[PDB]
Amino acid sequence: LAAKEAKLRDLEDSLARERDTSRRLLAEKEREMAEMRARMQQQLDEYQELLDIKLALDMEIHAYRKLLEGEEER
Repeated sequence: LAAKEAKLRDLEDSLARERDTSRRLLAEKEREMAEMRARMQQQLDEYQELLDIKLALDMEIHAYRKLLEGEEER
């Protein structure tokens, strides 16, 4: 115990210097991950918007083409 009491205290030192910095890093990843899951929904709406817009321009294109089926026929 002449140097065996300054070996159990430096073993509880890096079990608090590691365990904590792991949790501060885990929380960084998990903060960034929720920010990632966030950008994933902004996009799955921004797209779903543009899609239901594209379905309207395809409906107009058929009506402009049906208007053409008569106004361009012999």
